Amino acid sequence: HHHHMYQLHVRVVEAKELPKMDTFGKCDAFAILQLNSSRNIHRTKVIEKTYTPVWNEEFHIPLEDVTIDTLTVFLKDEDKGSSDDPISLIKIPINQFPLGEVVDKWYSLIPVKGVKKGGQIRLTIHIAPLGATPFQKTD
Ligand SMILES: [Cl-]
Repeated sequence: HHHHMYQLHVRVVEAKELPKMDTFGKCDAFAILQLNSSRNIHRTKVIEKTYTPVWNEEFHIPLEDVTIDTLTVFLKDEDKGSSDDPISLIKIPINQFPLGEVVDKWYSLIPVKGVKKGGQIRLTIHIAPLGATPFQKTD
């Protein structure tokens, strides 16, 4: 009863404590968001030459099942002319967000093999029924 079509509203705010990924420069970071293993895959812009990138980008991702869905956040380094250079990732269970609540917090990204630190990323997440205003508490 009372079937709802939930959406994941996610603001990829900023990150800090990113690793130096090459001999020169600092980090040219962007985040990749993926729901489950689906083709709902989104990318932020690249912020060049900083360990403290600020994206402040919002994405609106339709959900399949709020009791089991997972958001994976991959942090990677741009490598022009070559493939993305992976930094770190985290898998976030959608079922841990109180429905309708706006949760702003920092997440500890797990560095991949060979990477000296993973960084921390700030996300504002709101799991909201369709029709509710994004990023405002839903009553
Ligand atoms: Cl798909």
